[PDB]
Amino acid sequence: KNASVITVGNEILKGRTVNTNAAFIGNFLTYHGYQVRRGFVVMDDLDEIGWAFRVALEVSDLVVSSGGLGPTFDDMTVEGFAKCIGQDLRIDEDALAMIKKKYGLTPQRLKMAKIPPSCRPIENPVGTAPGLICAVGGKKVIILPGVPKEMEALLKAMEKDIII
Amino acid sequence: SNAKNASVITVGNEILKGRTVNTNAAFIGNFLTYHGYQVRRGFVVMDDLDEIGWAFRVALEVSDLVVSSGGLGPTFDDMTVEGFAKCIGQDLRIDEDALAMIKKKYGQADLTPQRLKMAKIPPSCRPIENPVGTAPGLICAVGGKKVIILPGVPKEMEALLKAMEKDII
Repeated sequence: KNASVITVGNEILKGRTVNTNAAFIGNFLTYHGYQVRRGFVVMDDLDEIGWAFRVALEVSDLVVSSGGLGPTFDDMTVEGFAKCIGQDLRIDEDALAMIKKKYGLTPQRLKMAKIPPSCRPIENPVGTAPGLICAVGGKKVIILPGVPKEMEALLKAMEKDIII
Repeated sequence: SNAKNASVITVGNEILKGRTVNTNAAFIGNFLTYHGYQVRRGFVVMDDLDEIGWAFRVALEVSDLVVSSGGLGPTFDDMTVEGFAKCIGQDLRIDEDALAMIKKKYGQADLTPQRLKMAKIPPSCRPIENPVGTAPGLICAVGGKKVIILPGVPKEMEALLKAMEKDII
């Protein structure tokens, strides 16, 4: 199988931060028997993100993204994904319950529970933003936070969804 | 409109596979940012003609300055120049200055095929001297857009990018 990796974040493009997430993702996917075909790095911009998901989906069976998931309005990954697949976001009650725990919540916080119907939320064992696994036809998309420790914990949590 | 937009391309299976981290893309991103560009998209692709061609074409669609590193070197696996030529519709021809540069570096009249091929360039490009390693860089013009094609060895990539800074201002 083929996989593609997406990195969402202006700080990566500007070289403020070395893209360690893409290396961890690529190595994890390669270890599991995937050909990692392409890497896309895009701005926090919902149309740029939508474009990357669309091309990634065309050339692979599995697409993994990191970045653009927090409570900030710079976090546009899920929206970009939803625009790509042509589905509205809905506040998910399961995600909402996850968020509530973490906090004991404003619009920017509530935003983190909004997902397309195509996605299942995966609880974040380290931070706040749930990961997403989505089905787009027979293909799979995994959407991860940008914080390395969260990304790593979540991707390992999702191994059985990855194993070929 | 794409005037202050730049894109970065990294070519190399080992980067995709996460065997090495992409430090070149960080250095290029920071260099371009430092000179007032907006770095719009980053592409990482395999050592593969069609994939390399894809990345350059998309990069050129969204930016007026495109900088690539990787896939320049004395091995058949180093395919970046050829991928670039194919994607702009040009043929490679031996550049005699480039060829002379190379023979001097190797102190040998008789290069292997993989070494000789480092002098093969499309007409839209000029070679840039690599004082550190053996593969020349290339600066190319595609209409009013510019394309800088660099070795993937960080010390060489950084040396050549710095030597090109007056083309970048």
